[PDB]
Amino acid sequence: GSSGSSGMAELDIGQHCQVQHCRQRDFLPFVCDGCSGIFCLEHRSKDSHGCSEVNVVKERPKTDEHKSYSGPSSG
Ligand SMILES: [Zn+2]
Ligand SMILES: [Zn+2]
Repeated sequence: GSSGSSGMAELDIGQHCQVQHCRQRDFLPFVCDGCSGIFCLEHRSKDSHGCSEVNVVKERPKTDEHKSYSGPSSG
């Protein structure tokens, strides 16, 4: 007997500031641009938590890439 069924996915993941000493609550979610850690606004910055900065390998030579940019106007 095959009737079939379905549902929905409604659930808050809820994130917290990886930082310990912090112990904050009711803050805005901000993913650190270093260790990919969601920290509060006060700990959103790297220096704020002395980010290890291990994800982004030190200044290293990359491959030949392309880009695009230009100015709005001149006086
Ligand atoms: Zn925090
Ligand atoms: Zn970090």
